[PDB]
Amino acid sequence: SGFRKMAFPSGKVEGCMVQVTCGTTTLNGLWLDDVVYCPRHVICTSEDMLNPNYEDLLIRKSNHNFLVQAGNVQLRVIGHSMQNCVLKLKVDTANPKTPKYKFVRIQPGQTFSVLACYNGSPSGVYQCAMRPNFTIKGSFLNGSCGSVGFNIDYDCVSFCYMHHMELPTGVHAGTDLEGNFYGPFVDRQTAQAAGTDTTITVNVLAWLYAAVINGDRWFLNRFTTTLNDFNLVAMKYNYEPLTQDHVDILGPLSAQTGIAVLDMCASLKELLQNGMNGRTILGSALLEDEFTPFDVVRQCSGVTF
Amino acid sequence: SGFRKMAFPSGKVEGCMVQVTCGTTTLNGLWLDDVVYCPRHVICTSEDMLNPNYEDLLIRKSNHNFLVQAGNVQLRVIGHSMQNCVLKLKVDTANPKTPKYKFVRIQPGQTFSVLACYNGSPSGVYQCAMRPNFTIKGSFLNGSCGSVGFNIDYDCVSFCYMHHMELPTGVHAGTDLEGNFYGPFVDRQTAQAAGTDTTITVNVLAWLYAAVINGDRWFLNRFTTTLNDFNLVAMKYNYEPLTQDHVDILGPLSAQTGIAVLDMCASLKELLQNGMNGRTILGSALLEDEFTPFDVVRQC
Ligand SMILES: O=C(Nc1cncc2ccc(F)cc12)[C@@H]1CCOc2ccc(Cl)cc21
Repeated sequence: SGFRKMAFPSGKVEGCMVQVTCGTTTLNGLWLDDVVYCPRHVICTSEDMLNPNYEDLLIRKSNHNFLVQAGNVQLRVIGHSMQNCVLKLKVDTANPKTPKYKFVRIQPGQTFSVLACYNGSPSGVYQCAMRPNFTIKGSFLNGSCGSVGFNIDYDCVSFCYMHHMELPTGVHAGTDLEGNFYGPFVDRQTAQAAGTDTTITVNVLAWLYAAVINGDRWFLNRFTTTLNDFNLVAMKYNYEPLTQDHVDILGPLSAQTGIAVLDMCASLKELLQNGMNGRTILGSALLEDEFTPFDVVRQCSGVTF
Repeated sequence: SGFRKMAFPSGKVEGCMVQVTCGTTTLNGLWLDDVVYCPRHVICTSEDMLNPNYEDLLIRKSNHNFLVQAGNVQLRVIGHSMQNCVLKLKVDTANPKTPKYKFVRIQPGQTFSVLACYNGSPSGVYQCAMRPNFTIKGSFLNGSCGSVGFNIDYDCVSFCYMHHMELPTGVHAGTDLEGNFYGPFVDRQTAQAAGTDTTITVNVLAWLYAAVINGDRWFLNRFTTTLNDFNLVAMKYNYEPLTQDHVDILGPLSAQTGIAVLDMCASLKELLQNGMNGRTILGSALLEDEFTPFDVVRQC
């Protein structure tokens, strides 16, 4: 029993964290095989971050300008190239700790673990979700850039995020491992604002199934609804639309608990229009939306890595 | 900026997780140097559930009765001894991945990361607090016994917990790495009940300072309180008494934010009286008590 926000074991990723220093800037890099990936803004100065020409700044750099440090060992940079907002530094040594990995771009609502690093050293691991507005509500201080988000499928690490910046509201923005930003963000010091966020509906429903699996049933009602009636209520409360794909994905949880997806939707619909009434679900007074249907199944089944 | 429940990176601990099988029972072990630590209840049969005599059951065991598996490699057990509720299995191979480590017994309110394992394989990592009633509100299924709680402060892993059992309310009980249980619990299937839990007051206050550091000030007030008056109010909301030690520990956060501890205590009194009023503090509609003053400073 019990339900916790649980991250993937970070060991396979810790063996890849390195420190990348370019001039006065020091951030983290991801060392996979003979390549070190890091945010391209590591080559920026104070004037350069205001309006940057990264092709021009990178052309002025040489391999010895990048100081890469894996533990207490300096790696020699033998090449540098840029892929979108990520800098790739070819090194002379392949990382012996390179796990089986893939680079995957995730969709809003999907969750992943973040290994927060400072100076190439892992300091914390937390779980989070790609918000519908493409930000992550992370926990990052100065020096955390280059920290990565990942999932684990069997023995394979899927890298899905690299930290680039913090927005004025304290939320975070970054890219996939190909340097493509999540959201309408650019890697420059300029006025940027995250759009109004919405609740990840399929995730709230999965967390309601997790609560039922853990013995919390007070919110269940005799009612069911249509996907049409439910999405009208969802739009009204700044909740993401629930598609037939989401209903299908929630199928195994619906079968395991005996509560049809549209029946759980009628519970959510009532919870939105009426509230908790001083009650809690899984020790929370708010509806949790950072557990996907797969996270719930994985935690309430005991899948290992 | 931002505030999250954050666990320590679990890599140093993953390299120590092994599977321990004794007869039909399979749980997890912690392999440090040439010793594998695991709950002593791994030697229990269906008959040894209510009243096991562990000294008697262990004496009937031989080294070849314990099957230890590190990855896909079976380790050879060359000795077995018991220290309180933990079984120690001497193996013929020192773990090459053994980190710098210590065994530390923690106090209620203290937080730690849990590496949840099944069959010697790490499946998840989460942050926990030792509740005032000496239980942990974990997330554990059958087979998770032997999963450990730890802190990784500067290079060294401090092991503070080993999972042993789940109580009837779904809360969890375990021991330090010397086999001494946290709480009035025994490793028997006998009727055991966790005492009524209370909120870790010093931790709520630390989390309120984290909220102020992150720009949340709506809950602050112009009031201060005496420590005794705060405690008389707090105890009525099932909160732990705040001692002078707690007030002293909150000192650096008080200095950093310019809000005196007893002034933050008056804001906490008001929050217990009024509730949130639809508002949230650090994205939470409840007062969070699983961040210690040391966690808040570390994260901020
Ligand atoms: O606590 C136990 N099991 C489990 C532990 N942690 C989560 C569990 C979750 C589910 C589950 F089925 C078993 C779980 C076992 C078996 C029940 O009785 C006792 C009594 C004393 C001792 Cl030391 C251990 C146990």
